[PDB]
Amino acid sequence: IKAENTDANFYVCPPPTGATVVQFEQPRRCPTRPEGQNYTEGIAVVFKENIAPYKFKATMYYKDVTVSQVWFGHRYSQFMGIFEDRAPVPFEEVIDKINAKGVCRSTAKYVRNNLETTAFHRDDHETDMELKPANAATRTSRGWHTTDLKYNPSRVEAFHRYGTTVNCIVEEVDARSVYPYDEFVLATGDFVYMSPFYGYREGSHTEHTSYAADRFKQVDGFYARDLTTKARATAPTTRNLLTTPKFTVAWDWVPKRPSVCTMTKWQEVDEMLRSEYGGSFRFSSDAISTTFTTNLTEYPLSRVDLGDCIGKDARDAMDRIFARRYNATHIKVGQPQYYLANGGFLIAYQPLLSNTLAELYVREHLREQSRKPSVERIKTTSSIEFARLQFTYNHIQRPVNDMLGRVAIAWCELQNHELTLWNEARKLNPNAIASVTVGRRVSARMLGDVMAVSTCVPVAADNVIVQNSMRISSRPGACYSRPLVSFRYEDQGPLVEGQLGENNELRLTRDAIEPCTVGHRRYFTFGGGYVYFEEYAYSHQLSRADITTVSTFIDLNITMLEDHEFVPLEVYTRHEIKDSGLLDYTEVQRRNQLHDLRFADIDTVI
Amino acid sequence: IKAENTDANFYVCPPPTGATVVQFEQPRRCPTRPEGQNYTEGIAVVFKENIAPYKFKATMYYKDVTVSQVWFGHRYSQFMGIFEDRAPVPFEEVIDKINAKGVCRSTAKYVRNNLETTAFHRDDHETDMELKPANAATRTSRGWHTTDLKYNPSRVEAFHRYGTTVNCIVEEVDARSVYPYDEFVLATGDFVYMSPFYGYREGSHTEHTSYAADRFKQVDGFYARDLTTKARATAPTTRNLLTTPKFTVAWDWVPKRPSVCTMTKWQEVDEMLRSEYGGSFRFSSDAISTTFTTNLTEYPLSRVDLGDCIGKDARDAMDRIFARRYNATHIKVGQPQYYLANGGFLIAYQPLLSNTLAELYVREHLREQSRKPSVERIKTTSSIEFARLQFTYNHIQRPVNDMLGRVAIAWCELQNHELTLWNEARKLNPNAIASVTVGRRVSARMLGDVMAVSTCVPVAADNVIVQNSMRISSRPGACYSRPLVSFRYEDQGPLVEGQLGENNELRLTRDAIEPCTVGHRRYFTFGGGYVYFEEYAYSHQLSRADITTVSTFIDLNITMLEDHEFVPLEVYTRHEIKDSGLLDYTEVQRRNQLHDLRFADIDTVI
Amino acid sequence: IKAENTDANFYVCPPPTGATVVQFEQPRRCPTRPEGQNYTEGIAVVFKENIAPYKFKATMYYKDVTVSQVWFGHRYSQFMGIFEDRAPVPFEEVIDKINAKGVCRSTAKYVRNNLETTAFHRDDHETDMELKPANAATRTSRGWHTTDLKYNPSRVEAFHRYGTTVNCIVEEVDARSVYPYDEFVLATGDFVYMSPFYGYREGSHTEHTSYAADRFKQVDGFYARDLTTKARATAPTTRNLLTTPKFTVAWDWVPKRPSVCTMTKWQEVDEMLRSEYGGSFRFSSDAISTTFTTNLTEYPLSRVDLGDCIGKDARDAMDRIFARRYNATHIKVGQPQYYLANGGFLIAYQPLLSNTLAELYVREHLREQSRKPSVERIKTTSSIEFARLQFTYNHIQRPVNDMLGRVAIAWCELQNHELTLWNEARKLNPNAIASVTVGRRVSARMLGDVMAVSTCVPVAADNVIVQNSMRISSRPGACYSRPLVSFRYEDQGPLVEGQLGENNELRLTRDAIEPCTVGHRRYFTFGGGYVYFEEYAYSHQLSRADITTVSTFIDLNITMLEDHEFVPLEVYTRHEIKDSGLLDYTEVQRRNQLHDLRFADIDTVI
Repeated sequence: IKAENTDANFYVCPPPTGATVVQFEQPRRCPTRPEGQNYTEGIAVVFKENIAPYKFKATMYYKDVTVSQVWFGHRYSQFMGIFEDRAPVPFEEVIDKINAKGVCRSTAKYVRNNLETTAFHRDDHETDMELKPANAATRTSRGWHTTDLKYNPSRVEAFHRYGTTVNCIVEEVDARSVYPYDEFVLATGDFVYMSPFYGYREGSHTEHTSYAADRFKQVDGFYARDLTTKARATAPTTRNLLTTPKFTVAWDWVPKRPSVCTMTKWQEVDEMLRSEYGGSFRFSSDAISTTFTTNLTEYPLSRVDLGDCIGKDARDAMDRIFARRYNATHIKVGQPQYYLANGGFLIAYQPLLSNTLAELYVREHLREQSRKPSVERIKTTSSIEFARLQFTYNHIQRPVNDMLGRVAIAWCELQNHELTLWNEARKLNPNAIASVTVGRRVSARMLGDVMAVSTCVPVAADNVIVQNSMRISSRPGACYSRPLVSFRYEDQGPLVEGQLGENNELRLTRDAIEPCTVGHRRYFTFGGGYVYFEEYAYSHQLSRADITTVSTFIDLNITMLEDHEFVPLEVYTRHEIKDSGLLDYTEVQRRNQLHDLRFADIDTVI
Repeated sequence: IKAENTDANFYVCPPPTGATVVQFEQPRRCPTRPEGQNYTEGIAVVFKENIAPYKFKATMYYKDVTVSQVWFGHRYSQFMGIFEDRAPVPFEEVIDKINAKGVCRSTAKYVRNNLETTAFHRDDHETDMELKPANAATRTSRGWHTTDLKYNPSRVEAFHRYGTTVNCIVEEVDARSVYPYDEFVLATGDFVYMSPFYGYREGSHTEHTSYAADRFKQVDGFYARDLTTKARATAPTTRNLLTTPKFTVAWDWVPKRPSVCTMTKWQEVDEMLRSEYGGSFRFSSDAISTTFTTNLTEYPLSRVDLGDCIGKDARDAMDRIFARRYNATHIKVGQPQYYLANGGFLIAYQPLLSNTLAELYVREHLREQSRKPSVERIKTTSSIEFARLQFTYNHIQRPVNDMLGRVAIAWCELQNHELTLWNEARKLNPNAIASVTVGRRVSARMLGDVMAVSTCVPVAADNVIVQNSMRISSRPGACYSRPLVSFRYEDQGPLVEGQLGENNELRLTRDAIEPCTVGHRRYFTFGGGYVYFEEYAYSHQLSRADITTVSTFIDLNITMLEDHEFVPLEVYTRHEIKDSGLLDYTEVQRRNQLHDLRFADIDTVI
Repeated sequence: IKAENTDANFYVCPPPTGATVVQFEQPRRCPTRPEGQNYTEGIAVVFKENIAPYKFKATMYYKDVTVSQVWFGHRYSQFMGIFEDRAPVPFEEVIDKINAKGVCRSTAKYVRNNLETTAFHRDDHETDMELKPANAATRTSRGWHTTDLKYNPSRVEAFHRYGTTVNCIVEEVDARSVYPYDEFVLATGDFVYMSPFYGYREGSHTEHTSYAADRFKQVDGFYARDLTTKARATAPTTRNLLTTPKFTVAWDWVPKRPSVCTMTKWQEVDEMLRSEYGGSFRFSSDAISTTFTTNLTEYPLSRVDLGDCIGKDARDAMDRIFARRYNATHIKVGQPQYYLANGGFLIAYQPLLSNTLAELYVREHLREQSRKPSVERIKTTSSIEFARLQFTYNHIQRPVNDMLGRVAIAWCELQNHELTLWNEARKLNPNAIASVTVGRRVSARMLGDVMAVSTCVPVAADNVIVQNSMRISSRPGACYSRPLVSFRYEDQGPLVEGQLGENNELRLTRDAIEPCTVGHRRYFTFGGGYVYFEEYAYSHQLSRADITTVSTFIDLNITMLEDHEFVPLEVYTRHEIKDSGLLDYTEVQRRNQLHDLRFADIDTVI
């Protein structure tokens, strides 16, 4: 049956090719300590430029060619070679054989390091073949292939003999560049360092390049050939064809598309505390818990594009801050004040003062704006409690800023604590880590010390269909890891086989097994509920709020009996050990690493 | 052995064996974005639907058979069969051979392939065998076995030759029905699907039936032979005997045991705002962090039972909340309101009102009570401050509600972080995670994405005895991993063999070996103290205050111990590398997995 | 390239051994909310005895010997032995061959099998050898060794054939006796008793000995020859020598080194509450997260040594606390009062009063110092209101105490929330755990249920070089997984081979290979930024001033590159699944076991 638990739409999890420019920054030293660094409270809005990730679509053009140095001995066959290589599809195969025809020859005539080389299909000659959707062309902006074969050259022994195979790959994919637009990403796992807007039109070819004009072939008037149709489409596209050393990329060309007003605010933070310390303005935000330790001077509208737009932005920002929380809570201090953290972090900072000691407006005004870049006839200031309450201001400055430092280092340790927590979190499930941190459905994975970022093909909780056959026995009795599922993009989507992943993840896996431990009784997150299989067969579903339908309740003292039946045996059934027998998943690992210790010992005399 | 510091009793790792499958709420969806919804605050009290597990005792009965279809070669032999099957011990063997005799024949007689096959013991015929303790326990009325090994027939080659072995299995258990009492969980590992009050008397035919009338023999007034004494130690018991298709249950029969207050006060949350939104109200709890999107109308005391006791419980809860935090803090706003969060959460909610512009009593409750389910002259109202204060009501409500929304966003993101955290936390240690989230000392394990529960027995240390020398001698060089213990369920119980798990855990199995790591010096929590084994030999315990728990005059950061060369295997040996040195469990896995790379099973010509 | 992202200093990975000095404690059950009470608000000041552990230098002396009992049969050669030992260099060879010469014979004369055996070099007679400094000439005090030499006995088959080799080792290192000074711990991973102040003079003889005076060799005016140069150094020094059973220690000797003032303020805790409960005072701090159950009376200046300095320090702590928060926040009542949180935690207290009923000072100081260790005249308290308010004070006591208890329980969870997780945090990150609790240091590890520490590492944090060789060919073509790095202890130190673990860490190992994931593009945490290799070829660094992290402005929610076919691909190419994903990372770890889970036997004729 198709999925019914509509309380949570599924996640497609194909391995992503991240960038990644978003990673957990290394935690920070904890901030400054005792008194006056003229700790100054105020609302800052911190900005950077817009990175303008121009999006479009392109298509990849190459031909993977493989040769098998089969080793024909006496009666035996060593594959002394099965070598495969991507080889850039020529402009001509695109224009005619693909764009006009939609096919690719069973021979590939390709470049390889200044040497033109040909490859054929099965010790025989050329044949155009249709680009059926590639192997693993699903789950992505599709690709198209021709076969899934390997050929063995006709048998002649006592010599390394080579059998050939040629296949085409022409693939519609999505594409992302960014300002400063001298680069772009490729939706197969590739990147090219050339300016995205480089077509010969409008002078956008005068824009950056990092390559020569011997592989860029701009067909304006091109006809976008839908590779799901292998047939042309709507009014002519300007497809640029960059014949890379491995493929060709054809893409809609567009003008340079600059970005103004590019300055885009990181954050508004009212809890913006100034520490004039270490020859530096130390801006502490407890909203994001960062001390930008920047230069003293200010940052002008001149070092940015249209500083007036950001002036509007920040004025409205600070208004939203104050009016909502501080109608009668603080007093505006001076102007917003602009500070550059290297890497272009802009701080616009309207200092604020607490209503403590309300007698010091015009005066603490001056004293703390001091940092932007006998016989007598009484002549005291019109209320010497101006000066008196200034001395009291300095007094208060002492404990107030001391408290600020203390609570700020509290914030420091809190955030530095959780930083590594989230490191281990993305170690666990970076898909979920994204589905929270950006909050959206996503395909992710951990690339060592960096992550892989993407978004997956949509599947709601009605397109997937669990299988009930839950084992492979060619390897005698190997039950699959997580529910085998036939699913589809839409009702017209391709019903394709994979395994469920944890929390509605849809991995294409259809070999993901592990031994069939008797005693299998497993829930699995199924849409907005759970599937449940008993001993590798489907028992039943259960909605999330339908299993006891409460959260943190109960006692909860449930008992059980001891070492039990369900008996594959010689003594004291073993298949529950094959269900992690205490063990202690972690100790499961800690014991199975004791098995390497035996891979010898058929090879010794004493 | 009892330690110098033992206040932590010892919870000796009995993993669940079968039931149960307790479910766990998914991370609640994190909230929305901008303002107005009425957001009307006050106390909520959620009732749960009285669900309760009935508890009583039962006992299980089945003979298993093992057969050896040996094929004998010339002097060699293949086991063309070692087959083990289970057979419910029928009514009569319980009544006589068990209740009257406590003994079990050496033949097991059971249907198989639709044919009743008999099995003997040792190719020799029926013989009643003592129920010998299949284990040693103190909690769920443990059971008894009869044999350990299987038999092989004489040598007759070139034809499948068969030798037989029969075993009996009789084991008492605790039994846990659950409201609404139609099926019940067991202790051995099976689940039975009959009503608990089901039987033959007091209209128990109306009780949930899902089994035929040929296996259930309600032999009541029928003595239960205490087989921990192998003797009837009871009044003649109300036993019901279901010869289930795989086993036999004999259990106390009880009248129908329902209870009367259908809703049970499950939660209280003073942070209860009505977010008037989405064709609905959303009861938003910033104490247990929910937003139930319930209809505007309320669940009546009519469509659930006892609409008075529940209401009184809620009234008392609300009075408690008020008196505990609001003797003069908020305003009694309207009546409480009694909504069904789908699946059966009862939400009784007495609204509140802060003293923010406290000059709107008679009206504003009135106002929000909107949401439970020619010649001329001057005539002003009695105090148009009514209308002025209502204008202000709306206008301050707006940003107030926004602030509530945002603090709730913080609420949700935090809770959803923590959920995923606990996921891997229980995958590391479900014992600790569960046992503390519940308070009970229990043993849990992974059923895919949920937990299985079994309560551990807090024992004293002296029952448990870590031996001094630990190592496996299969091949020289493997000193056991976790502290081998001779322990006792009772004070004078059987000292049985297991291994100490982490921190009063006792992994019952003993196969966990490790490098006899030359320089191995490891503590393990022993009560409130720590046991020491230097190179897998016991020195001493140390209290946690002697191993120097958290300090401040240290950290200040004086240096500590460090390590240098030793004299196996030039510069120092591998014995310590394999002691999970560093390692770094993550590093442990990432390296040790490379043993596929450390695997070469191929020796051919190329 | 040398380490240039040194916005984070780099740290080599040493082998840690710990106690630990700031040790993980276990979460605890937390007691009563409402009952036995009159919580005592006010400061406490916990003292803990500063032992002031002695830190100084020493030197280890031994000769590691090896004898190979090769097994020479027909023509083949098994090793019926490679026997490897440390023989303590005699105090004499230190005196002259090492301190006067710096040399030491190729032979060690030491007991084995209760037989004073000899060990020579290469089946020929004795010769002196030079102690060339090892890698242990750094990372502690200096150290000296010889090259990795081994000899195989002459060829005489059909008899156990024996060949010898002996290598000398002198290793000065850093040493830590800890007060109460009956002992001292070593830099090699060794402990010994017999307090190091065992010199004959100053009366230090009474200072603890655990070992007979047979091997205490006090040579005053005994310099330590610079063994990096075999030249006199360390102007003649009071060196005491213990020819331990494995080595000899030579260490500077000092007077007793007392530790007054021992008892030292652990912390000053503002929020402190006394629940006079369970026949005890329970001191609760939601200010430093503790719940001790301490003694009721006051630990006098007498029951511990020198308790006056403590009193001064506590006066200081208390006045600082008041001034920092309580100029007008609470009411002082009562003295400081001592309390023994057993295990050696002192608790001075200065009780407070909330400003609730600010009129009852004179009364309340009495009422709660009650718990330290007709013609009528209206005769009331000075104002009967005092007797009036004393009433509600009681009726204030419990509910307040209730809240006091109540909130604490919340705190309880929070505290009890995270303890074990920190333990699991190290399971990934002794790096992070140490760089937080230690602060900048690294290298902890898990010895059973205890932590292990090493804080000495001197690093040329500028000289760290990721190798541009990214493979091993032993397993033909195995790309190394973690960044191989040439580094050095000092700016001119030897660039030595190791592997760049995460975050400024250089493990001494280089074996971590992997199958070359085509398309490899990997950062690894490299100090002030990351290192990047592109398909196992150095791409570039990136400092952390330019690469994003989770924030608001332009999303930063988009998809990135997707994976597709590459050219190792028939189906499921190994090289790329290497990148920790198919999956379901945890299932990655699981299938990592699947390999033993399908094969250990090759053949058997059924």
